[PDB]
Amino acid sequence: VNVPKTRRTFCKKCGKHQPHKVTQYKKGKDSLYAQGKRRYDRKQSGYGGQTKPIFRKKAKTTKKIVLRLECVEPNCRSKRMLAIKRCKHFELGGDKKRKGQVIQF
Amino acid sequence: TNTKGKRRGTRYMFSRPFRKHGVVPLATYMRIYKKGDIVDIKGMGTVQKGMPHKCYHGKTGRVYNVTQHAVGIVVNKQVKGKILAKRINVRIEHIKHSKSRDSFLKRVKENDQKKKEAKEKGTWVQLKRQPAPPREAHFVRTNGKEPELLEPIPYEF
Amino acid sequence: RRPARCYRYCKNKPYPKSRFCRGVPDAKIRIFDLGRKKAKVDEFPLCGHMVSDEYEQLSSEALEAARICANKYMVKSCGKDGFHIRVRLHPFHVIRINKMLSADRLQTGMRGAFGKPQGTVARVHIGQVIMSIRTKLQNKEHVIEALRRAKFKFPGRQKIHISKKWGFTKFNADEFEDMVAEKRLIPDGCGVKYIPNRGPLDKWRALH
RNA sequence: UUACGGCGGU
RNA sequence: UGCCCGGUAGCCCCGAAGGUAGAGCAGGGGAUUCCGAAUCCCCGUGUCCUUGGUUCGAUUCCGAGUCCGGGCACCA
RNA sequence: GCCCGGAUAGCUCAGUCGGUAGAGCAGGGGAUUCCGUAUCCCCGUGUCCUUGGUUCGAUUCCGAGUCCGGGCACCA
RNA sequence: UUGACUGGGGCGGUACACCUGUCAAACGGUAACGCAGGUGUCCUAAGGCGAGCUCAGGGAGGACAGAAACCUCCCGUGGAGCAGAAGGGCAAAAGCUCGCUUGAUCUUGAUUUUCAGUACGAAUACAGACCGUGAAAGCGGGGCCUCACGAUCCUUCUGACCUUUUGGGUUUUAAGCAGGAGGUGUCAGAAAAGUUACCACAGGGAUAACUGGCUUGUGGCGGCCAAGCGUUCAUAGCGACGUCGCUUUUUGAUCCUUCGAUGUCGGCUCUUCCUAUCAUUGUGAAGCAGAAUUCGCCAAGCGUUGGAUUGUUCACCCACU
RNA sequence: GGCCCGCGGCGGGUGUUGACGCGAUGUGAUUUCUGCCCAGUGCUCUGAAUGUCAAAGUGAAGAAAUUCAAUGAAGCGCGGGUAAACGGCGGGAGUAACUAUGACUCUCUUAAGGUAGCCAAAUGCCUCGUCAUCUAAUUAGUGACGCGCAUGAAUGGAUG
RNA sequence: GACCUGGGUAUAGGGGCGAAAGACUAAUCGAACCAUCUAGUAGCUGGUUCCCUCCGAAGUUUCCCUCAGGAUAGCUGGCGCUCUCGCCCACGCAGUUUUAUCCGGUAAAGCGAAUGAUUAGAGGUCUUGGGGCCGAAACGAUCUCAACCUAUUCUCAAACUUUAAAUGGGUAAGAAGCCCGGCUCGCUGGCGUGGAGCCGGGGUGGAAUGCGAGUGCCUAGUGGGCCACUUUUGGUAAGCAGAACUGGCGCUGCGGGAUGAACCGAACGCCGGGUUAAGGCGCCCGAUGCCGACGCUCAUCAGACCCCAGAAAAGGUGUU
RNA sequence: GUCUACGGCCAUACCACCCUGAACGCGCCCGAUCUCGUCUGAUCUCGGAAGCUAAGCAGGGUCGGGCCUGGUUAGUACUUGGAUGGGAGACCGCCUGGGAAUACCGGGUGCUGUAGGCU
Ligand SMILES: [Mg+2]
Ligand SMILES: [Mg+2]
Ligand SMILES: [Mg+2]
Ligand SMILES: [Mg+2]
Ligand SMILES: [Mg+2]
Ligand SMILES: [Mg+2]
Ligand SMILES: [Mg+2]
Ligand SMILES: [Mg+2]
Ligand SMILES: [Mg+2]
Ligand SMILES: [Zn+2]
Repeated sequence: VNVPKTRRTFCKKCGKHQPHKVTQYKKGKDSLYAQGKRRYDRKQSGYGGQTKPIFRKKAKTTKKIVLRLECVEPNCRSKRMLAIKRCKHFELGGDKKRKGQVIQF
Repeated sequence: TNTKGKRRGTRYMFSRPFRKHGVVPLATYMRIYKKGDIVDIKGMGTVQKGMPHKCYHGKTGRVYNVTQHAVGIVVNKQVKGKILAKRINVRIEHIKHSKSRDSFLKRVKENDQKKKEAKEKGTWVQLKRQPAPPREAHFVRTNGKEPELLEPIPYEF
Repeated sequence: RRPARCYRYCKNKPYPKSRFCRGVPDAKIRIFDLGRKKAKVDEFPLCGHMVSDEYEQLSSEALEAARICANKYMVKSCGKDGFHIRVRLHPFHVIRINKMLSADRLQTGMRGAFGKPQGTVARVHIGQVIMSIRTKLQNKEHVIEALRRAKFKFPGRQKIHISKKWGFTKFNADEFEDMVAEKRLIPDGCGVKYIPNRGPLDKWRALH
């Protein structure tokens, strides 16, 4: 899967099609002091051991890659998300293929 | 077990019949479907965009909704122990006019007017239809000849 | 090889050698005409069929032993190259074997029970011909005795029928010489090419 | 510092 | 789950940081010896796992995007 | 008494790139030397298991039969 | 704590979620550890539109050039291609080449498919924006269609000049609201290694290890046909290639009875029965001179042993008969 | 101090003890031998050689909660040792003047490739192995043989 | 003698003690005994107490660490309620037919029609593959197998098909229908266009047969099924495993099949008379104790009545 | 009696070969300066009007091949329902109602809509 560096799509902050910067999304730092982390840290304290299920029986090998579309025109600067059907290998700006190659493996 | 897929048992029925392949006749699209037109469903195989399902092919419904390229049809579906008024959006290539009421529409037109012919002429025409009656006592004629004597042929292989 | 009582009466829907089967051995019959195959139409006037009485399966291997039994007999009195035996039904139905214990319960039970191909048989209908020979009209009693010895190698019941046709053709032998004579039939080897009166007129000019 | 062999009969 | 290393001639391995691709092995030849054996020498053998980047060209020099092999963490 | 790879010169064996049947032991003939040993070279010897199919092409691919060895092995 | 399905369980396998052809008995629906296969992807083009073109193949020609290069003409209803498993579809095309593009965007409902007529997923017809393409009609909100995927709780990011942060203000922070993702392949979604011959409990003939019953592949025993064997000569004795049965002394297939129990190998001991006859009685036939043998018939009256090895049934050997 | 008890105490046991002792294992008299492997699993040992690594403390940014950086105990990783520690002791190629085999040579896997002995053994599936002996007759017994399914050295080997 | 024993003493339950057998620890030990928590839990067994009347099942759908169990729909009962017929036309409905009109790819058939298999000869010739000769040599000249093509011919297909049934499936067979007049629209747009909607007016007898319907709530049991026609899958077959349609058994007695779950008749309040069905009528055993009809058959193993309980190929100058 | 433009139904319209074609039309044709597009004015696009029905096109023909339609095949093959029918079975016959397919034989071969012109 190859999806380019730039893209003209709809942004809701003004309501037009206008170009964007598209980059791969990463999950971000799992912050302390969230409500389900403040809850989990007091339940797991004390005696009793592991108190909620730790999942281990993993089956899928890919992820739905999602893209962050940052609106390029100034004083908007408004981001969003967009998904693609899942894939293994993800390139962003890799040399659009021509249909007249001599493949030669 | 049995692969509950859309378009599953239609190896033959979502096909064009034989030597009627290719692109469609254009009077399929120049049909006029109003509300309450009784239409029947026969899904073709060339247009993929609006074929109904393999449960409505060969059934007959009635138009409740008309849009640019399709028609909402309310049909009855036999599910296990009850039948269901179901409403499907079907594109216009997959249907045609049901001629099942069109032999009723003549004998409401030429029945209402023949009713008022008996009011000007004064009779009791009995415009209701009857089934095929038992045959009238007719009279057969063997003029000239005499009947033919036939007999069963012998067995030879 | 199991007895032919097991592989008899037509029970399964017909299962031929195709890209779905791919594991079937060869039939023991591979030649089907064994007299003088080169003969013309008028060289052997009469024919005699053997005809099935019941709807059963005859194995490919039984059809071998029958045609050997008839080709052996007819070189003895009718002589070599004085007849034309043709075995007409071809074995296309593949029978299967559930080859268990491949003395143990150890392989399976009835668990994976769809078997492997094991032979070929021919599904025969009531009134369908099996073998057919054609000879001179002088050798008519040798037709029956050749087919009489052949029917002891088949299961079931067969009747032997001296036909009303001219050889292996489809036209009746009473008017065959009456009607090959003028134009309507032309002989091409061991068969007859019927010519209608509806083609181009040029081939009618090529005739006469 | 390392230097091992040399067919048989004449 | 992020941190920390390593990737080559036909196989092991030299370095190497801004200036060339090198010990041994195997192959092919010579030389040495009266002759073999050992021995010496020479050839041929290289997008360094692959995409870029300043300086001054660039496998390195640089940390990045990649794949193979190994790290200690663990809430759907 | 079910399965996996093999059927090839006198033997034995690899490869039978979908395009020749070629190492090697045994015999033959030379050459070699004073004469022999060993040697070295040349000549012989292939239904490439049987039949059918797949391209100016099949022993070689595909799968049918026959054969030869080599093997899945529960609680009761 | 130690998954389930399962012609007992185990081992194996996935019939555990999904797709195509068949089964399937011409609407739909329809099973088995039934048949033949496939799936956990891949694609910024293989998506969108518009234009131009025609495919596999074959023939006849053309320097090398030959079965296979390229060029040209002719024929060519799809015999090719359309990412892939199949089926359906497709010719100024849905294929092939080229030119612009991002509609593979934003948002509300309705409907179909599975169905309880719930959900996810997939799909359809719209409606409202904003766009692309084309001269335009139009077409397009992913792949020509049928498959390609995932709840709550939690995490994370994004969105509005938003709400709540508890006596009132300001600011961080925290909690909300809306929708993308981080998973549950046992795929409507628990967080999981054995062993027990020291074992235990509640059960189960819904469920194996005996007998019995059905079946008779396999074993055993026969019949028919007769190319050959037998110096000659099919049939004295045999008998290939077939093909038709019987028997339940073998082995299996089955799971009907029995799990609040039918004492489970062999030997010993003893009785009776069957004939598919080894011997003995009476016979018939021989490739029956005698003798010795063989093949049949009425025939179960009467006999059918002694030991070495082995738990053996079985096997094998010695000796008598 | 070692090995242990113990809810608790610097409480108890060995201990009224001290290496000819106490504690923990293995093998099993005598005679005779105890081969080769430190890769794996343990055990152990060492140098601010060094990667990873928690609190507390240090520094920075901030209105503060907090955030971030630095620094780095044991442990693991790395390196050495150890098999009378648990264990392991297979293949493949060449090679002798008949064939066969391989004293010799070279490799892989993974460290090393079963030495001395012993055997159809209470350990050998095939198997009632083969040969000799014992019996008229032996799936028995004994003695030999030995690419031994799957023998073997303190899992002790062989004796007597 | 690492000897045997008395009494005293010490060790106490996840502990003791063991020359080791998981031995012994008060007839109890692979974790004692006693009391309690405690009437511990059980998707698993066994039991579950009066009568009569009326109605009457299900073993299937989907989901579940689901498969001996539940939730869900279906089948059931009870409670009603809204109404319709009471006295030239039924509101309505139907496991039915008719009248039309659609739909479909199975049986069959077909392959001298496509795809895929497949046998045989004939005719023709570009040829190469290989032979036969005129011959130094010459696609100068003359034949054969093959291959190729053409016209035929034998045999087939669950996953092939032009054609294509029978049974089947849908719809329609009027008043909610038909016709006319006008007016709203922000939809559509050459147009008093098109289409929807609203109002008003006019004419009801519109296939056959049968029948009272409509509607809501509450709801138990069930969630192992089994058999037979016919249709079919795996299997050599099975009183075998698994489906389709209908009827049965389970829940059901009775008459016949000697006997019996399911076969054939027929379904059941308590009796009297009459008649029958299936089946029978020598004697058990009611009924041929008819002056029944016509033939076939002799067995030293006769034969004798759906399911159903015993036989094949082959053979007989045995009789017809 | 035909044609052109646009169509409908999509072979009775196709395919192969062969004859005829008045008049208008449709075409072949003749040329690249602009519009445009190519390796190439062949195609496509653009300017023409000296020729020609040679081709396409239109009519007709062929004991034509296909296609369409009807006979035979055939009340056949199958099939609804039924029987204490037959047969060891495999299968068969009857009752009750429906009811095909090829070989073979024959007959056909475009029909029309709106707008416009020739005759
Ligand atoms: Mg009945
Ligand atoms: Mg130009
Ligand atoms: Mg230009
Ligand atoms: Mg021009
Ligand atoms: Mg012309
Ligand atoms: Mg002309
Ligand atoms: Mg014509
Ligand atoms: Mg014709
Ligand atoms: Mg019927
Ligand atoms: Zn913006």
